Amino acid sequence: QVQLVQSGAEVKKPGASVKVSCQASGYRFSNFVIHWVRQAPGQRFEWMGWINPYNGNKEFSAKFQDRVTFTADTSANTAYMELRSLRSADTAVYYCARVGPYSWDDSPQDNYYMDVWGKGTTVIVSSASTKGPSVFPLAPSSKSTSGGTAALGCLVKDYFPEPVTVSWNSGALTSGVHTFPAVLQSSGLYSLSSVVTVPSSSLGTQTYICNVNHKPSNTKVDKKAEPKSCDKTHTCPPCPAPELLGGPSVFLFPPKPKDTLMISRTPEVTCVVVDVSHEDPEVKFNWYVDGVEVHNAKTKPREEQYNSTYRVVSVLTVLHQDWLNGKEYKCKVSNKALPAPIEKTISKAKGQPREPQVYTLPPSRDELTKNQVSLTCLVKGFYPSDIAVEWESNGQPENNYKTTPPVLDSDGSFFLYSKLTVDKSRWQQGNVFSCSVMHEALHNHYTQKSLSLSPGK
Amino acid sequence: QVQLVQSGAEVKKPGASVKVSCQASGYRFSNFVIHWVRQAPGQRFEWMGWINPYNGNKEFSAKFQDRVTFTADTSANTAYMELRSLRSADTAVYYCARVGPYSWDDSPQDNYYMDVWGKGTTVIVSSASTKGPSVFPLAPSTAALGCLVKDYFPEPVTVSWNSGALTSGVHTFPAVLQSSGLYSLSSVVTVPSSSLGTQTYICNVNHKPSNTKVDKKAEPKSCDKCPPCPAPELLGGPSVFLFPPKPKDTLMISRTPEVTCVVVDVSHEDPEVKFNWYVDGVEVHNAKTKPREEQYNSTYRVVSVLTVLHQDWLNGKEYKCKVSNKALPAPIEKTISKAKGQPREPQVYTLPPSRDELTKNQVSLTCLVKGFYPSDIAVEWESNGQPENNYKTTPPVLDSDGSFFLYSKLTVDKSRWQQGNVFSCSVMHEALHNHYTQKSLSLS
Amino acid sequence: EIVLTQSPGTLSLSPGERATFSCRSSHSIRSRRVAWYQHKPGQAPRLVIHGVSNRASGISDRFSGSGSGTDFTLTITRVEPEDFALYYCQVYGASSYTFGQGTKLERKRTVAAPSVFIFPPSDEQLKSGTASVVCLLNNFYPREAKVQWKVDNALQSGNSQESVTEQDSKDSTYSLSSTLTLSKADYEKHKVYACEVTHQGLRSPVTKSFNRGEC
Amino acid sequence: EIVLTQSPGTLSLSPGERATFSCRSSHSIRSRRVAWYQHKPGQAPRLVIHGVSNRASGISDRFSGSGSGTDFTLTITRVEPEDFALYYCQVYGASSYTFGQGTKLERKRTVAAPSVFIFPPSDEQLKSGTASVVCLLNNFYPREAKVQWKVDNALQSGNSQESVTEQDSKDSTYSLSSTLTLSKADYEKHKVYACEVTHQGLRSPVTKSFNRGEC
Repeated sequence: QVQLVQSGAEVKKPGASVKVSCQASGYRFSNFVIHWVRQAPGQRFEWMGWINPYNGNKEFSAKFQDRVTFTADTSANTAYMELRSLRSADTAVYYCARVGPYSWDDSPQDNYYMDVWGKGTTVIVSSASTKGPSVFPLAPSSKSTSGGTAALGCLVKDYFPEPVTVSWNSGALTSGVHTFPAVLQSSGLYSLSSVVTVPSSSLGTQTYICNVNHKPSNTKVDKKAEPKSCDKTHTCPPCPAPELLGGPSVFLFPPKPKDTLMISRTPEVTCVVVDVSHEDPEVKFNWYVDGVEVHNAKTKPREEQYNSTYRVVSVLTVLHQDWLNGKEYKCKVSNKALPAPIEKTISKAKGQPREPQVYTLPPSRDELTKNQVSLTCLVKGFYPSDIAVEWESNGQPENNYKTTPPVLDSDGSFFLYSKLTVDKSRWQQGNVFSCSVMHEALHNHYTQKSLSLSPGK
Repeated sequence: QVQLVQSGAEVKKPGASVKVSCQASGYRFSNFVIHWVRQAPGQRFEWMGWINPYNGNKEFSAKFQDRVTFTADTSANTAYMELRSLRSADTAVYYCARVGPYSWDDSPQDNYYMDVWGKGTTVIVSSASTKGPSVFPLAPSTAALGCLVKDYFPEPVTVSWNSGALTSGVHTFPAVLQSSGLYSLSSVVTVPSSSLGTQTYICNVNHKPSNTKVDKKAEPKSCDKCPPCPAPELLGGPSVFLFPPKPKDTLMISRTPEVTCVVVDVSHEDPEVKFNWYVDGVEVHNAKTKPREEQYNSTYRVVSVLTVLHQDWLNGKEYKCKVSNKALPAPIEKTISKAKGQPREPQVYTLPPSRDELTKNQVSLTCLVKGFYPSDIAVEWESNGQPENNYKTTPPVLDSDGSFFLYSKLTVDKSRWQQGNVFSCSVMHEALHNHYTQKSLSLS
Repeated sequence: EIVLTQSPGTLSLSPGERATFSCRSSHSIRSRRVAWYQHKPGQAPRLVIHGVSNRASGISDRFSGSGSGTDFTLTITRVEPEDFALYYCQVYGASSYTFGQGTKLERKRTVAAPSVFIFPPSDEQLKSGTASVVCLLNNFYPREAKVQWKVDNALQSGNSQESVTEQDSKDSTYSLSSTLTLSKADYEKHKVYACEVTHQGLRSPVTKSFNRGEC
Repeated sequence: EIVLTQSPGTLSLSPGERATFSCRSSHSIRSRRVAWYQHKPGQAPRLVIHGVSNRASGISDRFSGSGSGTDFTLTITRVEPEDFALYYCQVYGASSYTFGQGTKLERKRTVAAPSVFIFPPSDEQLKSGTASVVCLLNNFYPREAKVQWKVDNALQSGNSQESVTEQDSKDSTYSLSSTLTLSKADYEKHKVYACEVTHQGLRSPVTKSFNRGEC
């Protein structure tokens, strides 16, 4: 278990002096000699000398005799190496090794070869005071994929003394990584570069941040190597929203006719708001029924508009009795960007009711040559215009139909037409179609008229 | 022509003195007294006194009876005003005014009002001295960019843009007197933000009194050197509405189709409106405007009517109406044309009265018209070669396949129906063969 | 002695409208020696009426003068585009020459909101030892406005000067320019600068601003 | 003095192959005091052979050194995976301690062309005054590769520095990263910035480039 342990790395300046230790064990310390060999960057190993623990006898290399001091301490089992007047060139790893076993058949010094070494101790000798690493991105540009991938990395330039550790994505990214060995600059600062190849596609999708470390200056840095944006302050200025209105504006809407007449549905009065600047998006509504306020309202979330405006809406599901009686509703809205509180009122269209006459009309003979025919429903004589027209057959609702809007007639009442389109076959198969009309001036607010091919078939 | 011309502007220092001249013309100089009136900035006109060229007589204002001297040279048709011991308060425009004619039935001095005035000579009194202006531009951040002419003396200062090239939008503001005894004026000019980087803007400030002349570039700041679809403004003033021709007019040779441009909310303040029409870009001058109409809500309605050629319209030519009003920042433009899209020929179907309706005194004859495009169409009812009266047609309505349909309802006494009379539903649409088709309807 | 008071201070009318100018006197003018003058900025004053009611040569029959004792009136039956200008009454003759303060007949148009802008002091000026921040209000109407500077959220005062142009011949609108004067010393002491504008065509007082610095 | 010249510079073979290291000295070594050492990055050199031909304790009989006079050898019967390292020779004793320059036993693998990527100076870095132009050569083999820079087709030199990685543990390839360094002044006085790469796997010099500020 013959082992040799040396001191730790050290960093001196041009003129200082270093003293490295060398402690052994596993063998008789004063029964062997200790050599001292260094190896500077790019240089061959250099033997400096040797000292003998048993009698302190030491031989020096012509190149270090005048500057080295081999001093042993048998009590501690440690050999010391001391170099002084250290200049730059003296930078290197200084090892200490023990001679080999003095065999029987060998002559004096035949065993003086480096038998067991130590891990050496690095010694940097320069006039560069500690500094912090620089983190610059080696980002990929939009080059040609052709038949390959992309590469990006980090540059750790101008620091002292080394080392430095680099990782990508807090130890998540390892494969493909290549941290290059430091390079001492004419400035006396080490340079470094860590790179990684990754699929070209992932560029815009994956996040790559290299973690840089440099303990000597207790510095840490994490930079996101992001692909250089191909945009040079691409022209198109900040703060793109308008402002030439007496604040936002309000518009109110009444419930749908059928809803007010038929029970299956509940009345809904909508209050919409637009032109709600982004500087003041907060909106508040208030509801007054004939003056008497109520909070049973519900406000749907806000949405964004094309030209930088919002669409806030408050739907106050009102009641049949209220609406039909002529109850007056009011939606008051106030916004900070608005000078005055905008409030609007809504209520059922009043007027002397007139009972609608419903008439179904079969297809014209000429249209019978087509594959689809028109079943017509005429509704006339009604007032007010609020009405609902629906079509059904065999207990089910037809789909394909369109009703004209109410049209003012010669006498002040309204009339309209609803057109149901159905395949000629259904008409000829004798199916019975019926037009349902829902209006306030109808008994039970409901009436029906049927239509079907003359008896025949 | 009575001419009262006075001498150039003066610039004196406190305690100094000034003497203004006034040369009369077009009348017998010595037949009218000459008044001297001044007006200091922000002050009322001050009468200083008058002199009678005839006899050399003079009258003074108690306020100026000590330091003013009225002299006149009969031979030189000129009067002079000499004010000494000038203070700061003596800075004002000094006027020279002549009395009116005197007639036998005037009482002495009834004509001593100021009949004819001079343009006035401006006299500035201060301690400061001639200084050059400091041109410090007002770079952009429509956007407006301008210059700043600071600390100068004495007035005036001439600022120009691009050597008189840029006029519209330029606002050279009146100067202000800084407590330092120097003036500071600022001229601006709102310019289309679209030329912030394509145009070169420089003001040409000149200060003849000091012989200064500095030109300075007014270019944007270095913060950046892509138009989606910006939205128009609305200063709340006139509003234009361009209407298409009556469909019937576009299909009959005996009718004359016209596109109508209506301008509403035309202020009583500025009712004059200018109309500019364009057919596919080319301007036309056949339009005709109608007399303005007073609206119940205190505004005006102005209508311009441009007749069009049947074929021009049916072939899809665009009609542009350009409205201009003093209250309008920029004139409003509106364009219209017949709808685009495959023409589709209409189907015409007549439907007799529902059996149930036959119990009433009046029945409904129905004309279903469907499958057509554009929606422009004209529907009529006739009988025995004569046009019926009592019918209403619903507006066109969009059907499931993209074309339109409509119904027309003719009302007649159950009598006429029962008697077997024949009625016809006439339809005029561009997509019909020969643009016209009919469908009869009768009992039995 | 005599003091003449004109009212109203300003008349805002439209071509075709009726203009009535009032001139009140502290004394009764039995001499009936009252005159009315028209004055267009930059031009020589014109005599419109003399002897309280006699029109001056070349004056439109549209102008008429009346009054007696202590009250005198100038009236224009139907205003014409070139009738807009200052109008002054006056008593003259026999050491009694005094003028009224003036009534401004300005052209009335529909309210027009001003386009408020705010400029930063040119760098070249800062290094000099002074700093000027100008807030421009463009093409508005009526004449009166209210520009209140806000120095880094503060009701500034007494160091800014206004200046208004004459109603535009075309659009009939005014444009104001308030200049904020402060040394670079005080200039480089606060972060942001504001300029509030209270016009009539603005229910919500607008305040355009810029953050002191670079861009 | 004694000079030891090792051969070959680099010895690349696949596991299982026979390895022979040469070490020639300027002088004969009759003392037979020749030793061989193995060295691995970061670890402590290890004695393999001593006295010309004597395995050190713990050395597989795979190793064996012979030679005499002026030429000495070291051979591995069959190369194992853990053998790939640096091998030095030296003469020791009697104040004659000198080492060889070392022979590198690397991993033999198929020829591989380098993937060359180039990166322009970072926007930030340009703030200081220095420009760092990097040029990568990814996972190539063998090691010998030439890198030339051309700023405006101007063959640069003496302003760049290289660096290389230890033979890849997995695919036995190397990667080099040259660095062009100029002043922000030079970088902004040229346009074309290329990095020419010549390799045993590239039929022709590969040139990856870019131009002064151009995405």
